[PDB]
Amino acid sequence: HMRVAVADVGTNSSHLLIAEALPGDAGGFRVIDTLKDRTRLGECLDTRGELTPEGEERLASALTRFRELAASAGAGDVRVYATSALREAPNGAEVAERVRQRTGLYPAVISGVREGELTYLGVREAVELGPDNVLLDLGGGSLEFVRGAEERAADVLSLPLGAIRMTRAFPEGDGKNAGRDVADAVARQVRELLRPHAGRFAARPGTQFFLSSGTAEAAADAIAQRRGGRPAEAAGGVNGERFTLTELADLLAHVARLRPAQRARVPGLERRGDTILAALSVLHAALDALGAREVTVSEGALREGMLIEELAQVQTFSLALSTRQRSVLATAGRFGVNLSHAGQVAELSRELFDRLLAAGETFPPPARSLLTAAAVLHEAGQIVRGFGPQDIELIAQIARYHRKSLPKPSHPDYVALAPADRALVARLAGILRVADGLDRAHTGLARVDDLRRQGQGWQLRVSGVTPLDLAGVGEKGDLWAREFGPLSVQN
Ligand SMILES: [Mg+2]
Repeated sequence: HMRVAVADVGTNSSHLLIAEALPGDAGGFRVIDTLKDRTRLGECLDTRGELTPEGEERLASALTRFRELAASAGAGDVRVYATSALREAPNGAEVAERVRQRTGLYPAVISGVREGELTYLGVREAVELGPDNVLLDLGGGSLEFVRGAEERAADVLSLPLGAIRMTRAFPEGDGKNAGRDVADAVARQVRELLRPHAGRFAARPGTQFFLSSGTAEAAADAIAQRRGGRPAEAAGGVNGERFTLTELADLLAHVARLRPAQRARVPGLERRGDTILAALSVLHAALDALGAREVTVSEGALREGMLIEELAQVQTFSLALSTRQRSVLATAGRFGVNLSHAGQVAELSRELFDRLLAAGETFPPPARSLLTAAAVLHEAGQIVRGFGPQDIELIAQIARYHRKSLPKPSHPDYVALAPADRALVARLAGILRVADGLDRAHTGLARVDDLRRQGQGWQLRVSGVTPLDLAGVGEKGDLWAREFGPLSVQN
């Protein structure tokens, strides 16, 4: 069964999940392995918010450990999403490309809203959600608020209220009440930024509140040990633990009275003494402003959401395919290709093909089928079932197109298709290269919004793309330009 590796790069730490899909095409997975790396990019940002070469080194090291664990488990490629620290760094795009060059993995920045939607799915995989749920996810950089029902987020708000960010924003003095003063000021900042949107996430009869990520997990462990319990490692973690806003307030008042070095010795807060005071003030102030009385902590988060969405995309693509095209996908899988990438390239290829047809481009009847198959097979190294021998030669020549044919036209075994077929191969290859460029970062997120004639050329509007995707289209769209005319890409 399919083995998949997903990872997220946050502000305090990075996380990897390796899992195997469950039989029945039902969108489920079994966990194989998990890893956390204390990357702490938020402590590697200069005054303008740029990630330093030290943070780049810590990023590359995390992604190298991740890539080795995935390879060690047969997972193959690792999809990597990145949140607040890379998102906000003026040099974020340049840093992500440099890290790809050093590790092979590309940390693709996602929006706060998509971060929230995916985190909620991970929470859904770990704890019991009801008809009306509010999730708070506090990281080092940002705080997401998410409201939804039993299956997915309906509303997401992202605010710059992260724990690292707030610790650095409100430097602590050395007085007796210096801790309380930090806690009060952080809470005022929380209310100031949350007041205009709080109604969207406020408690109503029956609302359940949930918390994810490291601060909340540390708070749950520390609160349970204050109730008389053992360290969270017994009971298998803190997943599904509940605590009250009163227990949180009491933990916060205790932390506030201690100096930073004593905070590291509070049970359950041992690995978070430096940011924990501001982090607990954020959670208390935000929950209090929404009227929450009790929370449930979830160990599921962003990486579990990425896995669900990836399996969902793959299995939805596979389900709607014809029997013949499904056998191509199974063949490609046996060739060890990445099925998430192949499905996305084929869906993007169909989208571009269909718009060209709408704008009056002419194609022969089997063109869409040939393009789909070559899109699924494009990364099979072995090959450079419902298809006749001509169609399979066409597919192979589309999948491995080059301007200089590896075998010279005079070389024995050179395969010279008829002129109409030569023309078809290049046009469809030109589409396939543009689609491949749109999933260069392996995010599965790109979408075609519009494709229109622009003089003797074309204008393409896309969403869900990274800087790496946009550059891929520029580099690989030369063939499109030679066959369809100049192509400009937007958004
Ligand atoms: Mg590709």
